[PDB]
Amino acid sequence: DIVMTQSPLSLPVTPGEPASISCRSSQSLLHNGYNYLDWYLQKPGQSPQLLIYLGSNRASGVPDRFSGSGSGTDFTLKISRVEAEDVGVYYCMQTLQPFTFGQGTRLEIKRTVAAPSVFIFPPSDEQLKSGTASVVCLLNNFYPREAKVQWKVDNALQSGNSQESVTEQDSKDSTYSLSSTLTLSKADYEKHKVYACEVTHQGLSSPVTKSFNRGEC
Amino acid sequence: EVQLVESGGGLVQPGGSLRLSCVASGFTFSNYNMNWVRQAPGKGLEWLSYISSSSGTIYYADSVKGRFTISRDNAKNSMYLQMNSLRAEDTAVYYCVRVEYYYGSSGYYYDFDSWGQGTLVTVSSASTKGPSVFPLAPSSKSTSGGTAALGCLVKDYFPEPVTVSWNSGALTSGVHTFPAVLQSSGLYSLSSVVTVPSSSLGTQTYICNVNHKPSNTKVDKKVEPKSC
Repeated sequence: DIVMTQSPLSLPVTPGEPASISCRSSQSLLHNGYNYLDWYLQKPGQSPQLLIYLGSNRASGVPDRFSGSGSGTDFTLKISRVEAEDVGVYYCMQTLQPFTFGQGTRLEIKRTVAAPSVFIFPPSDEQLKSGTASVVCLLNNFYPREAKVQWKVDNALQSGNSQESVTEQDSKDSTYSLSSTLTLSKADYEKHKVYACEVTHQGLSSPVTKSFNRGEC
Repeated sequence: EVQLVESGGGLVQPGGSLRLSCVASGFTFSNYNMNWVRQAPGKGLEWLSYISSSSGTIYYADSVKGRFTISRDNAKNSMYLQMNSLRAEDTAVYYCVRVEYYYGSSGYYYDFDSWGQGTLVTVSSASTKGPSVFPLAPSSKSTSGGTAALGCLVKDYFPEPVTVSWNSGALTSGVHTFPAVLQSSGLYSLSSVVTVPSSSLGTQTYICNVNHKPSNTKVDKKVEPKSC
């Protein structure tokens, strides 16, 4: 199939300021003066809606802020003035060989940098009785999404034994939240002493570390 | 109003088969081209197949070509997607989409103007299993000025989804329920945390309500504060 490439994948925009999204095609979509490329927007919890058709034509009821341009293999969706209701994933869709969506660009609210409040939860005694241990690192209400969580046990760099999960941008605070769960067997958990997750973010002066000692509490 | 309703989703193992159905209401289904579109967890929309009103024109994406079959019955206002040779990457929500074809002043164009709520298809060898709910107790490690952090660990369940609430829906501010992760065991796991005033740890009892309909499992676990 024809390959669609969008950039970037996440686009923080300050409300009231312009924004543009690029869409690249593996082959030319121009044919008899028409560019067979459409732009869709999927708002949070809503169905996708038609924004632009045939490259540069606004669908019925689409505000003047939205505009499309480009030709052949390079196309651009531009928003002259970004409103708060424009957040969501923007897709470009090729219609020369129906159909192919792009990866999608998530338009997100740009705000002031925030500091993640880091917490850590030892494995519950109910879980230890089942032969497994899970330690949960929690990064609450930070910005931007970029954050590095490294699990250190006895000052040793763990790898391939943790999983990460990030929430959607909050509707009111426009912030994110991250969860890191370190899963270990009870035997491996009862063989080490100090457990900690090292958080790295731009909202922090230096890598903040939260730790706990096995057995306590 | 236009209403598309997908059904037939559920569980299947790699190499297996399952048939999806979409019923259309609120419009003359026989005069409309239709689409199947899916969206895998944490991925963008992917078009799958197209069928004209008369079934005389059918398109397939290369990712599903030879494995999926689209068809429709205009008398029953319905459309189908026969899925064979299913793979783990076919795990997605499958959407029924109406394809409107306007012929305006600026040129002819499609409009995917109606999407159903979708049906979930999971392709895996794992068996249906209820989750184990473990507490994330407030303790010395939960440090904040006047507030505490507590949550629940919903671990080792299959398939998606689960619903999590706190105090049967009373506690809604500060609640964060994270998207589930797929563990190497084939089971899902997520955590749901909430930040509440630390001066209410003794006052208010906080219970997380975990419901897993596929396994008929319902767990209410109270998060006891740690006095350390």
